[PDB]
Amino acid sequence: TSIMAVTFKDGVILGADSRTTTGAYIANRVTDKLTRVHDKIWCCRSGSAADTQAIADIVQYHLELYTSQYGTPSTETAASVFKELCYENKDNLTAGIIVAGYDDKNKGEVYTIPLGGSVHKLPYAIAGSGSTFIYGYCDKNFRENMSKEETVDFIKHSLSQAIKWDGSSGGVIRMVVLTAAGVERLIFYPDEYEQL
Amino acid sequence: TTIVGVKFNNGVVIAADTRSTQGPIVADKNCAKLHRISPKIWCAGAGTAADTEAVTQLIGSNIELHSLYTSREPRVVSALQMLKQHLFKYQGHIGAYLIVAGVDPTGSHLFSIHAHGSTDVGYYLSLGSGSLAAMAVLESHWKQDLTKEEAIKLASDAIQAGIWNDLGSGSNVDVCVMEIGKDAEYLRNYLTPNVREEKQKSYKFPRGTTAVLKESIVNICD
Amino acid sequence: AGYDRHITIFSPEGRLYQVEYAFKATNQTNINSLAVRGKDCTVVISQKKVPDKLLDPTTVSYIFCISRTIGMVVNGPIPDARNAALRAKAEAAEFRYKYGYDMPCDVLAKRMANLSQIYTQRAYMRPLGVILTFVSVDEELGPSIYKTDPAGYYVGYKATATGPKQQEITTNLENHFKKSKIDHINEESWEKVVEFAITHMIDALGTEFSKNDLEVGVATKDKFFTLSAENIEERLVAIAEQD
Amino acid sequence: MTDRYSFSLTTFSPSGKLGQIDYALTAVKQGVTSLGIKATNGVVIATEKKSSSPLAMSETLSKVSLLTPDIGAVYSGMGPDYRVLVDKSRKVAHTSYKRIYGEYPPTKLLVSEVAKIMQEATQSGGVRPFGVSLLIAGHDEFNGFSLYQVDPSGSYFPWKATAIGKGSVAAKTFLEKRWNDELELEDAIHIALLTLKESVEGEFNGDTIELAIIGDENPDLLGYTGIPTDKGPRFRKLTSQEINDRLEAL
Amino acid sequence: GSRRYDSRTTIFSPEGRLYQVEYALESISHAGTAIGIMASDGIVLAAERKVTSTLLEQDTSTEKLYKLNDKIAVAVAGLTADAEILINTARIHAQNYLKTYNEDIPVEILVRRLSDIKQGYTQHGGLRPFGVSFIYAGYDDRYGYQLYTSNPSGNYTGWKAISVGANTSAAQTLLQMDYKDDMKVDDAIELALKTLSKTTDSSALTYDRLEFATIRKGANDGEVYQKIFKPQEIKDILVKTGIT
Amino acid sequence: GTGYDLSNSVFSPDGRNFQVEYAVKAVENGTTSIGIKCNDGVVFAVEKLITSKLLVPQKNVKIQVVDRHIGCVYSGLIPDGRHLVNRGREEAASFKKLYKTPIPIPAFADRLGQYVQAHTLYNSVRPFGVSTIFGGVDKNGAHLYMLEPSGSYWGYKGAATGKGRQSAKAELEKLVDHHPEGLSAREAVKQAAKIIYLAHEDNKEKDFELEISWCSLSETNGLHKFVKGDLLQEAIDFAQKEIN
Amino acid sequence: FRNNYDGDTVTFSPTGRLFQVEYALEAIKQGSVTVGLRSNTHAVLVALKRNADELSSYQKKIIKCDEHMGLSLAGLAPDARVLSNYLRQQCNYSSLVFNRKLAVERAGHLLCDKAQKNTQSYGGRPYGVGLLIIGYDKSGAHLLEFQPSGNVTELYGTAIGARSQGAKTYLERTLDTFIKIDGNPDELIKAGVEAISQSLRDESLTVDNLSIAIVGKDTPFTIYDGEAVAKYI
Amino acid sequence: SDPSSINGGIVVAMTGKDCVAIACDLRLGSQSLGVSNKFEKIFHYGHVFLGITGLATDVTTLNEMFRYKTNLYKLKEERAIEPETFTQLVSSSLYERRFGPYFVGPVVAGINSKSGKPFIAGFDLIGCIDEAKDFIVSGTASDQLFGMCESLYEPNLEPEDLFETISQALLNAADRDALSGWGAVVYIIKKDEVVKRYLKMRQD
Ligand SMILES: *[C@@H](CS(C)(=O)=O)[C@H](Cc1ccc(CN)cc1)NC(=O)[C@H](CC(C)C)NC(=O)[C@H](CC(C)C)NC(=O)[C@H](Cc1ccccc1)N=[N+]=[N-]
Repeated sequence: TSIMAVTFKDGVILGADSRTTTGAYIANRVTDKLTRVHDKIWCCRSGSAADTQAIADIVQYHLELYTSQYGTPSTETAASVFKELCYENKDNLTAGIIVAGYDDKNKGEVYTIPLGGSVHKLPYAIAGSGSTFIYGYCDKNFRENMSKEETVDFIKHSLSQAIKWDGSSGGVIRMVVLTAAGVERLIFYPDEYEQL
Repeated sequence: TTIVGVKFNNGVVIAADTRSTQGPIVADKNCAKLHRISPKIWCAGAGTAADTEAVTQLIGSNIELHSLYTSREPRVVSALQMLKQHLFKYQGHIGAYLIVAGVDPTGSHLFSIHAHGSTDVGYYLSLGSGSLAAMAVLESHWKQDLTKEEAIKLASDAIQAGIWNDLGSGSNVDVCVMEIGKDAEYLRNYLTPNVREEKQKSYKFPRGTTAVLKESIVNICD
Repeated sequence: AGYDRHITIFSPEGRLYQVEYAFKATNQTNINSLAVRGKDCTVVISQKKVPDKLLDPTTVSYIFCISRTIGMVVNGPIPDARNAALRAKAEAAEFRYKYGYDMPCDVLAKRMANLSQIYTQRAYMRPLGVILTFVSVDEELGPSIYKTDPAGYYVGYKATATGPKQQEITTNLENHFKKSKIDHINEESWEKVVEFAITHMIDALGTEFSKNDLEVGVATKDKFFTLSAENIEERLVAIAEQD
Repeated sequence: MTDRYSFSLTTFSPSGKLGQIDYALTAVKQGVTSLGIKATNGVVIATEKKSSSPLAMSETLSKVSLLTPDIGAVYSGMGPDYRVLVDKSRKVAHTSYKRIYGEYPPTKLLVSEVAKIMQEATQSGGVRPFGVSLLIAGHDEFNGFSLYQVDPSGSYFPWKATAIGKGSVAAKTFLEKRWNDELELEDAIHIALLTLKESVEGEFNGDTIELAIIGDENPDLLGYTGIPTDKGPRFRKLTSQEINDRLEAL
Repeated sequence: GSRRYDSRTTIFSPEGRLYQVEYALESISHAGTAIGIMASDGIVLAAERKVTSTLLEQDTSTEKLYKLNDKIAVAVAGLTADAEILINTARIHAQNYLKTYNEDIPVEILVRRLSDIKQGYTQHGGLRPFGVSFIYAGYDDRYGYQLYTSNPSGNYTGWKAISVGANTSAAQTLLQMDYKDDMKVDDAIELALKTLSKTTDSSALTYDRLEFATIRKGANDGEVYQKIFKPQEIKDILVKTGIT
Repeated sequence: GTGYDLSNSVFSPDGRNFQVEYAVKAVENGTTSIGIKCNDGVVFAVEKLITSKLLVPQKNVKIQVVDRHIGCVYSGLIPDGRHLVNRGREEAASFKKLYKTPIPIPAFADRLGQYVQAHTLYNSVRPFGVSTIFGGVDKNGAHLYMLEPSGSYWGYKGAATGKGRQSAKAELEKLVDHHPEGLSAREAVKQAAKIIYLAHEDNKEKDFELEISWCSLSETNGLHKFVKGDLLQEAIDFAQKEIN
Repeated sequence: FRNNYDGDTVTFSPTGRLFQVEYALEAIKQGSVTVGLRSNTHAVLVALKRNADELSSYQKKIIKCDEHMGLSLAGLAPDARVLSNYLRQQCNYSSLVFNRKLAVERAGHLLCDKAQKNTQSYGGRPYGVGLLIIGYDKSGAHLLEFQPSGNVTELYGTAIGARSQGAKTYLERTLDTFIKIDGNPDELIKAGVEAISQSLRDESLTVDNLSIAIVGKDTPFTIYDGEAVAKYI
Repeated sequence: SDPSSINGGIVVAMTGKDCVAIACDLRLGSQSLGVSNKFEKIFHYGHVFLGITGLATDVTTLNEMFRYKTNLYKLKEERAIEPETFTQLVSSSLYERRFGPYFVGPVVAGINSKSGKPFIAGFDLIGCIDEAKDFIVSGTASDQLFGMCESLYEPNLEPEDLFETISQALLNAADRDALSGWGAVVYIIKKDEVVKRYLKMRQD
């Protein structure tokens, strides 16, 4: 698994591979790891598929009930609900979740939640088994307030290297763009990103 | 076990083998692995057979009650959500690996559920001990926009691959076709390529071969 | 013996007085509301009355956004209205989590009516003195109006009205559908369906409205929303350029 | 908070009468007339759809409900009390039977389960009895066709033909004249429409009348093909058109 | 609070009586008459059906005579729904005993347990008592043929011949007049039919208004057999006894 | 008949809850308290009836803080008001624990509203004998609310409850008409002092103490703070000047 | 009127009164008189103990809650035991968990909230005792008056019980005098003895009749009885 | 260690022409030590027969449980239970103890009273239904029984011929198992009559 979320000039873009493995076998090569919890709040899932799917479903339930009573929640609020489930059930969960959402006032925000259940607000975050191989690359190539074109290229080049070295990662590169304009789905095929 | 699921242009088809085993010993040579959750939502089981049977019947019972409460046709997403939340609750101890398919007012669906609660969505799926043999055929012959007849042929070829190449699978091929506009057709023993040849000798014993000590008539009527 | 009118037990006549008095509490607000179905939309109009000058008009509301798709207008006291609103929102979120799809308008109506039935049978829970009208564009049934009462009774409507002057609005709508022969308002845009509902509100009640006198809720495909004072003002200008 | 009504709300009076049951039966008598007739090859249950408003859609309110694919029910009295009993009857058919024996309960046992729920509403603390009487019609392999009447007390008795509600006294007398042990299903439906006409004041058509039958298996209503043992539900609700066709031969 | 509406079902009267028990017995005194008679070679259970119509299905009907065990049966007088609650628990207790000891439950133990449940609603709970009176007909290898009766108070007694329900005073006088210790079952069947026919509030005693059951140890078997009489079997015995 | 006013959850023939209306009488008997919504905050003020010279001045604080941005003031049964604030403090802490952000004022208003409404549903509980004026600054502007014993609450430009609510509401209505652009936080503190002094004529027999609190975006950083020292005396002098 | 609405505490009257609370307040006026008063350094409780017979003991009125806090009772003694025991636990909780001496103001808030819970729920009765809590915390000396209604008020001086108005009128007049008695415990006690004597009518305060307690700047809460109060008579 | 190998024993069921047969051994043991030669493993409730293998304490318990349940069934339904219905009853009862199972291998045999159709069914310890048309085997010599039945069995055997088939399948399978044998009993079940026969076999 190789997942990342990067904030930029117009908002935030989430990126992920499509490989879920049971050992050396690829059970699904077209997996969608970019999960919606709210209209303009999305998450990246890593670790146990059963754990991350159950957590994301509970958060989506909480934010829907939040919207019915108090209106549109903030990205920090959505990260807090994720954190509350991850921290309180830390002994039984294996979940690495990056929360990324767009606000009109706060622009783009990224919150990473590692295994322990802590919250970390960052300009960009990388997680998963394949992220270890791109720590050096992402730190040297990341700039703040990049354009949509630049950010897509940054994530596309980073995840391509993460897929190249990590066996647990592979398939297609999926992207979700979060701006004031709306929500955009992007997909990049092996024949494109492998030769970057 | 070997079970598959293939989506076509106007619906979804699921297929299975008919071999039930107790370790290396075949218990049932012709068992039904294609179960029914609701009239138009069918399920294929893999792993612990008692777990797959009971989890299908429990959700199937609750789906029927939900259908009568809402006055609506059962949805595949409902069966999927109720199965995954039940399986996640037991931390994977209920060893039920299922391929769930069906048609509803929203369209045709195909999902796969694992014992721990994780779910997947695709156009072609396979589970069981012959999952890899079946997937190999699916990855070689699958194309987008298949016809009903092409989907049945592809799913049947995938099960055959599991029958011939996997030891945990054999005997017959069971198929269930679910089209959007029509009733679901369950094809029990769609193919029978494993008929046991006529025995070389009849082993009918002559009457009086077995030694008997005592004989009595059992009372059944109260 | 005379406590049959105090708790929810049967009277010698086979009646339940506490349920009957709960019906009488629904008209305490002196507010009239109507619901109509369009070609692909559902609209609710409700009277907005702000007597005290010290009140914030933006906080005075009897129309609630239950979910993304479902909206609810209430006839009765506001404390009992918000009690039913919070519960309906909780039931809507739970249904989606458990069954994977958005709760239909008629299903939520049945659920709230079943809860009202419990207060009719069990002694310790008093009935809520409110009438709830649920509106949405269902993904299977289309435009829908479903109304629940303190008795636990619920049914679907082509169009409905609730309040002290309910009968005047009801007969006004009845006569229109006898004339049009159809069970809905044959109009493409929701704006004109809102215009229809306001026009027939004026004709039945015999009273003119300003932008602050009305409260409008519109339900469309995959969304329910409420109109602002300026959105109603635009709707009131259009009906004025006809009479 | 907390239910402090732990005592019975229905108690024995000096005369030996259970007041709340008697008053619940009074509420049934005020309700719209519903009837049931058992034929040789089926059972029919019918009622009037008393529309509270012409703006209200009568289709969205079903007074006749399916309990199991072979068992149906109709009522007279309080609508809301019936709806919750149907939900409980459908669930108890699964929890107390189907999840144990892999098959649907026989008519007599499901009726016995419904009667138990209604009995508890008479004795348990802080509740009133159900203000409804039910007519449950069904079929099972070993008993054939049967019809039962369940009262607010929880008492149930089998019927060849009966009616409950407003003009139940006048309807039962008419049913006694027309019923015989050689009636076919179509004959029973014909008598049902004749008996219900006397109770109906206003319009008498397929839109104002609700009728359902327990007869032959319906393979077209099963939803699937392949299993020979599964032949479809015996419960079938007649459409507005199916009623109107039989009203012309009245 | 809720104290206002409390009827207080479990309180003593100034005379030392239990209001709800007394009123529940008053309720049963209007229900159909049930008679049990013990003979030397068996027990006879007879019951009169309260309220009958022409369209009432009798073949599938069972309101007063219930089977608890293969050796024990009951006659019901009072609320039919309240009876079935107690009848179900009695069937469970009988099976619990059989699972524990691998023997059929002695008649008295089953009667006492049901009577203790009836007693419970008399002392605690704040709930109304069961408006039901039972007549227990049963057999065990200790006392042989046994006939018991239990009422809402939770009190049970043994009998040679007993009647519960309507017109008990009239029925008990008729039974005490014609009963002898050396009676046969066929004589006891006749006595039960004669006593009911004389205490009937209706015009004539017909088969469609009767429920009949006998518990006999068949001489050509050696085991106890229960026989709940069918509508035709009641119709036959009604003619033979001289009632027609 | 009668007796509909004895139990809490009971509806009267005219669809009224008398026990709730009886709780309103306890509020009307209580001390007068007000709330003024200004251009970027809210100002709370309360009368403090000095019973005797033995009462230590500036000690018996009536106005209470919920979280760090909400201020609460109530009229009637003081212990009932404290119970409601305790619930609100738990309710605010529960919101912040799960959602990180401090609870919005309209969100907090419903939480108290649902809790007070709950005490009108059962006969085992008594309705609150307090009308609570509360509010503060959140994500989008300032809010002012007044909660009734029935559970009913609304948003207010100016709120008043207690002994001299009529005199206060009259003075609050004068401000809304003369200031359509919006009163300032500095002016609202001075004006709140005047309204309390003018509404004190309904209780002019006893001497009183003035207590003011405010929560403004520019003045107190959106945090609830008590008016103390020079600003308090400045407000007292402004009121004592315009009382004559 | 009153008879229909005084059955339980859960019921309001048409005028908006709670009669079961008001009846509980009547239990205080039946009880023996006790006086509380303070300065800027010390706080004193002077309590008149009541005997049943001349052979009976004079029942104790003052209870120690902590080394810096205590209270005097008027009304039902077992109700005072429950409330003082609760206050003992709250003072103990603050010292064990926070290493902090519980504020006298906060102690009054806790007694207010506990008494309130008995006035809103069915089945419960209001406490039938009035309490006068004295204490020396980080903000100096304090005196509080507790009422069964839940109302707690901070005061310079006060008296509760039978004929307590006589002592209360005295303290309201002597206000400017006893507030300045700083650094002298003996003069503050004598001011309380002069206060409690204003409520006397039946007898004169004797040796085994008088009960005095004091807490202050360098004085832990100590109760004086019998021989120790002889120099104040 | 294995609760299915402490006591030993085997059960086999076979279908014929309008008839079913169920057979079991009589051995009750404690590891290597033989305890009893009278422990019958086949029970009946009405016309439905049930053979149970595995842990003997559970064999006795389940028999007492199903006697308990079929008796209450007969009182409510007013009829005897059918083999198909009883099969589902066993299945649901065993799964009720999913995470604390009875260490058993139940076998249902009988003929439907209404249709006259022969019926046999098998279960694992947690209630999975094995519904075969030919034969059902269970016990410590299940592998031996599978080999015997697969070879000797032929469809539509007459009651007299089916007896010879099931008896020889049981006897030769038990002789290859150390924990099985010590006498045997065969039931021949027909629509009208049921014959019980004790077999003469090795006692080692
Ligand atoms: C194929 C699954 S696989 C693991 O990929 O080979 C079949 C699936 C199947 C599904 C539904 C039906 C219809 N009822 C039949 C078959 N699975 C099996 O054959 C399993 C394989 C296991 C997981 C190794 N076998 C069984 O379930 C058998 C059932 C027989 C008696 C019909 N039972 C078992 O093996 C039990 C496992 C177990 C052991 C201890 C505790 C709980 C369970 N053992 N036994 N007996």
